[PDB]
Amino acid sequence: KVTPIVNPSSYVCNVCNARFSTMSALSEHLRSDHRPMINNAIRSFLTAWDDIRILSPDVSSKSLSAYLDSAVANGPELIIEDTGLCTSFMLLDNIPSAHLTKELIGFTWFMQMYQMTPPLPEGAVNRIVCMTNWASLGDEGRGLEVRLPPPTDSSVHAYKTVLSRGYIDNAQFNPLALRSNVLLMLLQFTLSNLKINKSSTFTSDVTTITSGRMIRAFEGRPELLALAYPGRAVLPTQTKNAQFLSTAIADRIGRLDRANLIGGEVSAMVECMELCDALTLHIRETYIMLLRSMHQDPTQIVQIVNECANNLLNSTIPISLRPTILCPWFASSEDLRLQQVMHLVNISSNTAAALPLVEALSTLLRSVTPLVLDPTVLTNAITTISESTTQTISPISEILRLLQPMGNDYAAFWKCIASWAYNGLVTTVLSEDAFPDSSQSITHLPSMWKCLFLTLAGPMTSDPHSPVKVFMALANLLAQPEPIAIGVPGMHQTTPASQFSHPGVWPPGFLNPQLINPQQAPLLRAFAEHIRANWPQPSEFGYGSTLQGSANLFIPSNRMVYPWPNQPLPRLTVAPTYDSAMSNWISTTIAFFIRVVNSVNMTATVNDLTRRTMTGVMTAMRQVKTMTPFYIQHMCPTELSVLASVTVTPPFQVPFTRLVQNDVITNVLVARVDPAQRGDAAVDIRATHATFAAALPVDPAAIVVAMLCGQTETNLIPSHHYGKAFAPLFASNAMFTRNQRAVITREAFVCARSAVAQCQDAGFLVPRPLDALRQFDVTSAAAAEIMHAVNDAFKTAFDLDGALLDGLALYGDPRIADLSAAYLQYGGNVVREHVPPGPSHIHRALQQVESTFMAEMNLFNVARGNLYLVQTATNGNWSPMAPVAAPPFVRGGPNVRVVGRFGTIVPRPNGLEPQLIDDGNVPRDIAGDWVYPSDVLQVSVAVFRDYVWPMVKAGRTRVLVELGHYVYTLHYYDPQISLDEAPILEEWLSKINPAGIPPVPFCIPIPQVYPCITARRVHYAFTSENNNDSLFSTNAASIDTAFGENAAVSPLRWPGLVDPNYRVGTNDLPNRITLYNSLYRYNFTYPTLDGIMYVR
Amino acid sequence: TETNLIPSHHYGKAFAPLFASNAMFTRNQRAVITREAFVCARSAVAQCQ
Amino acid sequence: VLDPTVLTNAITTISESTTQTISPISEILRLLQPMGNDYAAFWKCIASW
Ligand SMILES: [Zn+2]
Repeated sequence: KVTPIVNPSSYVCNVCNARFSTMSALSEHLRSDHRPMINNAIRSFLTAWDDIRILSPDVSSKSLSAYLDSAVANGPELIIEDTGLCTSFMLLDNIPSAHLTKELIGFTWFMQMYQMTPPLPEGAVNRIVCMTNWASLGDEGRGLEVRLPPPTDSSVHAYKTVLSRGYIDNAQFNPLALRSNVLLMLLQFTLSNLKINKSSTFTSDVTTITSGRMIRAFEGRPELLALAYPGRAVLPTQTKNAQFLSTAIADRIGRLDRANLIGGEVSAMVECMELCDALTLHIRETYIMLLRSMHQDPTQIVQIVNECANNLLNSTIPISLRPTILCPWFASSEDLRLQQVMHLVNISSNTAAALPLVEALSTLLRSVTPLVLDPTVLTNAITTISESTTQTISPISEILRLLQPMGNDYAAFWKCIASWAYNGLVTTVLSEDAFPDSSQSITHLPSMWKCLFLTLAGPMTSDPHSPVKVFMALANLLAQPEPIAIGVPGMHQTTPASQFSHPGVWPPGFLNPQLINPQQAPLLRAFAEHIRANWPQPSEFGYGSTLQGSANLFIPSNRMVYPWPNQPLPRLTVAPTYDSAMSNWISTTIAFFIRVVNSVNMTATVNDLTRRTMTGVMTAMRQVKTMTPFYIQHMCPTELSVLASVTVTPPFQVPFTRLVQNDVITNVLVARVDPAQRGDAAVDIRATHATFAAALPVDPAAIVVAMLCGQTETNLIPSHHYGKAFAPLFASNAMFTRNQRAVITREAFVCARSAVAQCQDAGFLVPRPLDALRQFDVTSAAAAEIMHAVNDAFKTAFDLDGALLDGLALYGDPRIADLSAAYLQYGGNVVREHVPPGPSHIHRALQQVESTFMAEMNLFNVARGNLYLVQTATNGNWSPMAPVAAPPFVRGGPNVRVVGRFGTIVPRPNGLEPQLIDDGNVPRDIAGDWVYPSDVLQVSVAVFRDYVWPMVKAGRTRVLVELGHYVYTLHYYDPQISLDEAPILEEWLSKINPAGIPPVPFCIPIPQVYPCITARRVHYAFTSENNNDSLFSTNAASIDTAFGENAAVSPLRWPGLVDPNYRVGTNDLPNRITLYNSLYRYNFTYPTLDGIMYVR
Repeated sequence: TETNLIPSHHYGKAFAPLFASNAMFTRNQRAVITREAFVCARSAVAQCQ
Repeated sequence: VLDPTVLTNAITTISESTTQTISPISEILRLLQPMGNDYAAFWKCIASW
């Protein structure tokens, strides 16, 4: 059938044959027929339901925080431009004058009569309503917006954004969570409005209206050209707009100073005057000021890329001029720290998080390395030692059994290297199944060669208890010949060398080898002499660039500690040398186990000819010319300096420790909550912070193959081989993605911990401009909805996909959001290097919006001041929003009475009037002046409507409704027709719950153009404070308003258009908002790294 | 606790069925009967001995 | 209301619960076992005061 063109005028219920004029009437009556205990959950499911809103503070996604390599790899949208004009307030016409009942020729004049669109609205009520981006034709709008309906509508769905869905129904707003809902709208006002002002095109005004002024050329959209420029209005008749637009100064339009640089090239920054509020323009200019803060000039970003690549990459920049080159990619060193902790807060602090993170290096580490493992060399070094085959036990064959993995299993060496950048999260542990057991002796031959493989692979693994496990695995293995004293009791010498993972059970002989007697244990003192002398020195090196900064927390910035005494990278042909600390470590173990093999204990048991075989194997193993001693000292610290800034996470390091008892890093700790707000400032740091329990069981048999048998191509130039391998992973700007992440991680963190502490009472040191507003629910789960919604907005406005700000509610109390980090040493070093947020920009922007919200609350459909309910039966002008008289009966005045907490009428017998309990718990009579608090009237509303509200209609009492700030809904009527406000105002009383109130129905007459006869009418509701701050013009198309107020267009809104004393560049911004300002548009080109530099 | 909790409205909505019950009033009526049944029974075993 | 999911999200991240890890963890997995009569041992312990 044919599709319908118009909605049905009558809606059917089909249950009962009931006609409905409105679908909203059918929406309630179908809901009415659904309604014991069963129908209440059915009615509430249709009551508090809506999913059409963007923000979901009530949907608490449990453990959504999960770090991903692709989550940071998507950068946030920062460069969103605004080709249109940057105002947030459209001049909305509520009541056109065509809706006026009496119409005579010539009283009202329309521009539509002359085939022309008006610059200013033309009706009988013109409000200034907050509708963001109504004129913004910029590319790819910010997602979230706020679009308030005019005051004739309900205008409460913009104020149910948090703490309001399940608690109050649709027709109400929650006044005890009002400061939350208003401020979260202002965040939605700000982040919807973080655009870049872009100059479109500028033609000369060829026509006679301004005669040559460089007009904004809205080419394809003339319906916005007339609205951009009120100065180019045609003023045919004496419209009341034409009364105002006659005062428009002629040269306040178009561009003034095009700051161009290069002839032919697009200009840098024009300076034009057009229609814009003073508030959006402040949000735009602080966004460029944000966007310059991560900009660096191209002479300095080539120093960053070369220092990030350690100056072995061929990146050249042209030396010339480049006009418009915003390349915004540079978070400071402070902001990278704030993301790095936020990286560690999102993750699970077990081994489920570092184990993705190590192989992120180790995949790229094996991709670029020149070190080619080839285990044939150490095989050919051992199988070419001579052994008589007549023996029962072969020391050649019984150690290649303990040497070969079946697969490759050689990337575990490269995971062992890649864990050095991540020793804060994970500590690689010697694999417990590779320790020799506490059953076999030193005469048992494969048990000894395990202890060689542990001692060689000792300094590779980053566990702080590695050398005590190396020392004990031999001290276990010769407990019968050489006994010593082992620490506290319960840990004996035959404890199987894996349970010595605590610093308290290091033996005293290992700390001081003088405590081991050479006359008792000569072979075991010399192994304590071995480890304390030859264990490598924990050196350090730099990475990244000092200009960019780094996400180091405990290491000083742009540095990395390293468990080996490194040397800089050579650029000539390299050869395996024995000057390394590796070769110092390797040769002295073999020099120690040639002593153990040729000791007295092995002499009595092991045959002398097969003892020469073991000596011959290790001396062959010592003389294997392998490149890994040169590699770990020279070539490997270069690529751990390079890959530390191209992997998705910067290295989180904790300083290494060579055998110091008091400097063993027992725990590495990061908290989500500072110990000052909760009373935990003096307790142990393990109770205040969360700890990273991660470990990797590195197999030592695969390390010794990798360590003692590793070679490289003969003609290797290590600058060339690193310069060729690192080139595909610096050509893109994707390296700078985490800098764009870290600022948005900052700007969301500062603004969320503000928005929580704004809604608390005196939380962190944040300024509180909205503290006049009502906020009662300050609990954890209330503030959990606030931070989750701010998180829901920064993930929407910058439309990213990572996990920022999640996991700050892991413990469940985001009222205390402070990021700290620490590590405890066994001596009791309690470092606590905690990181505050940086000097953010959007937190300065929201703070300015909140300050200028308070001066113009009425502009956002929120009235301030109390509420008056007196019977005012008048005939003339009636202005509830602007009470021209003095506000009667202020609180505490002459015999004005304040109701106590219950709102309790006591009944009196035998014709006596019912008394009302006041604040002093005294029943006082109804007739008189009363003040009701808002919360008393929320629970006494049936007692109000039945006992003291009919006393208001009789005019014998007057009730003040004391409440701070409130959403108002205006109602209009033809004043020629009679009206009584009580059917309009009892509908307000009929929906006041104990949970929330509806917006307040003020009745206002439409201002008439004729001096017409007016009906006597009775009004009840009006306000005390002047709340008429959103009325733009009382009546526009008419020549003159007659009956209503003569509220013409205020020139205070427009200094930039009508004031001769207006200087370019001024605003009264904490006060009222100027709607026509001078500004700056931009023409930034957005180069890639190919547009900056050239990389071969 | 509840994500929208006011301790004044919740305790009023919770204690409201509790005061409609006459357990405050049955407690006093069973106590005055027990005492009258105590004294009549304390002396009924004391007069027989 | 008594909902352990704030604890349970905070405690399942830092736990491991693998076959080489059950022997320390298994006492507090019994804590996380959600089979309970809406935590009657708590409110019975208040009511005994
Ligand atoms: Zn029906």
